[PDB]
Amino acid sequence: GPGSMENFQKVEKIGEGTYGVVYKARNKLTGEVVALKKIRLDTETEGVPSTAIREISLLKELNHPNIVKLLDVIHTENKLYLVFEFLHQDLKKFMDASALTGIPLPLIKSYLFQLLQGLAFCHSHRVLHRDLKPQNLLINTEGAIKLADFGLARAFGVPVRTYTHEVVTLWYRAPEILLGCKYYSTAVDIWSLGCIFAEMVTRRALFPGDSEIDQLFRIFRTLGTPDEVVWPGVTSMPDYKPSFPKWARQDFSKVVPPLDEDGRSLLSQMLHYDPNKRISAKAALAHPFFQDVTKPVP
Amino acid sequence: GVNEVPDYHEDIHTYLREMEVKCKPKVGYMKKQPDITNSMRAILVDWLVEVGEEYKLQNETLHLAVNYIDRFLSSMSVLRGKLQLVGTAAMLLASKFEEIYPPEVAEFVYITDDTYTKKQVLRMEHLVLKVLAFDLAAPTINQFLTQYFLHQQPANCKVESLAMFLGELSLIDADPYLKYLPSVIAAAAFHLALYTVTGQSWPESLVQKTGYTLETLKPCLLDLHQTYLRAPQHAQQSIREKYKNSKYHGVSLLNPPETLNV
Ligand SMILES: OCc1cc(Br)ccn1
Ligand SMILES: OCc1cc(Br)ccn1
Ligand SMILES: OCc1cc(Br)ccn1
Ligand SMILES: OCc1cc(Br)ccn1
Ligand SMILES: OCc1cc(Br)ccn1
Ligand SMILES: OCc1cc(Br)ccn1
Ligand SMILES: OCc1cc(Br)ccn1
Repeated sequence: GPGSMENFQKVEKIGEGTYGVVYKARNKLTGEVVALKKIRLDTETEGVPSTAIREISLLKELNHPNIVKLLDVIHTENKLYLVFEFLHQDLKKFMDASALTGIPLPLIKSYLFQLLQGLAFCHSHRVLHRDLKPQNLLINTEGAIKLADFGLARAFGVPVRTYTHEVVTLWYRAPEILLGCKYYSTAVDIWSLGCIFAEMVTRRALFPGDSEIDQLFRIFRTLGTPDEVVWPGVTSMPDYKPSFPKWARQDFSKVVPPLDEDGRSLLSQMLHYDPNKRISAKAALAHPFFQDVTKPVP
Repeated sequence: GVNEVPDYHEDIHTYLREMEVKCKPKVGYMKKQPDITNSMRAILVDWLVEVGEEYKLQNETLHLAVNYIDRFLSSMSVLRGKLQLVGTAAMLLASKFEEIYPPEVAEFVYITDDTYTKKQVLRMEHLVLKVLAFDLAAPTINQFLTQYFLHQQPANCKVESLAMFLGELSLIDADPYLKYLPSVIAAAAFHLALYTVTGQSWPESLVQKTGYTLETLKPCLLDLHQTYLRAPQHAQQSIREKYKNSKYHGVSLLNPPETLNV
């Protein structure tokens, strides 16, 4: 629409997605730096991929400071280019390259606060993200962090229907998905932010399982094996098995020892078994953990 | 009730209300279509209903496809010979957006009896995408209905199924239904289903949520009540056949009420 590839100057590759490569480019008329996600259709036999149709349609309508902006979509000849705003790095690269002595608590607190704002905006616009992980969270030089990669995202209805199973990168996947539940909702995105919260503190994933059952087991060893009291219905869930080992819930202060009381409170509510009890992004913004929050720079 | 998003249902409803006004087709685009008519559109929609039941597609997918078609026909003149190609690409787009397991393109070609080619379906897919500017996350009658259903005291499956049938019946007849918003047809449908099954009326709780009263719904409700009375006679019968099935509690077999007391 408002643009053609004549006006972009490629700068360097910055990444790779399921359907192509991402470049950093420069608008030669305005100066603006962007990310071009190329999607090829010439080498597509089922027309425009469903991932791109969702990514584009859903991002069009999510205008918010903590959701990366789709600036444009260009259909050249046999090709489809998504123009996105440019951010310098993702959260995973930052915890790995500049958080050796750690991420300072103000910056964790600022980032989690912004993530919750973005996700609340998603959920208020009937959109599940379904792949929140540090790789998919983009940071700028001004202290902003933004949800990105909406390729697995989905417009939901109220109430929710059965959607695609086995969504969410495994380390970030909620128990209700692992147990094969008929329905999942906005709480699966909170579970992911919960894992991410912990990961920002430690710089290591909280539950790095190598299979569905190993993931469950790791969750259960940390938070205790759930039962009917903590999670009504759990024992009747499709992939629940009675033979599941029954691990005791360890004291939460031992799960992320550097975390203060408010942090632990918030984290515990993000990682509640029961999706009904699990805190929403909207309610989380008011949690005392954020009482003193600011927006400092990377 | 996290499956019913208690913390977000209002935000969502408000947003869908905003989006239905922005995604609305032009009432009476058919007058400005030289070569096609409401009656042709009715044939296409009825076909899309059968395609959906054959491939066991969601109701939402049907609703979206009709939405795409109506909006597309609002800016593009289409010869009668190409009307089915448009509908086919609409159904493919809606299926890729809403279906866990969409049919393959080759299956969309197959259902058109090789009237069109794989190349034609795909080029039209691109055209519809361009004309709609990828604005595909459109509110449907169905999205409103499912929220209205949360206000039943208590839930009744015959009520739910009858509402979806009536809302579906509306999709066939651009005249009059193009003049109503999805949220209003869903309200009329829900009240009529409720009145028919249980004798009850549009709840006060839905007055609170929507702002609509039986007064604001009356015009649409008079039309829907006729559509319902006359449905055994309509030229298009695919929805009635579909709603004979147990999956939908056989609701098309229920007798419509003779009067509304409205
Ligand atoms: O300019 C045309 C366009 C822009 C966006 Br953002 C999405 C789809 N189409
Ligand atoms: O001219 C084609 C093109 C491709 C990329 Br990626 C960036 C700019 N221009
Ligand atoms: O890796 C995909 C991507 C990167 C940036 Br920077 C912006 C949008 N999408
Ligand atoms: O793959 C190992 C495993 C163990 C149990 Br108990 C249940 C399912 N799978
Ligand atoms: O009744 C005329 C007609 C309708 C359709 Br749909 C396709 C071809 N001809
Ligand atoms: O392939 C079945 C069919 C669809 C339409 Br639209 C018109 C006639 N026949
Ligand atoms: O397809 C969009 C639509 C259809 C009807 Br019938 C009424 C309002 N909007």
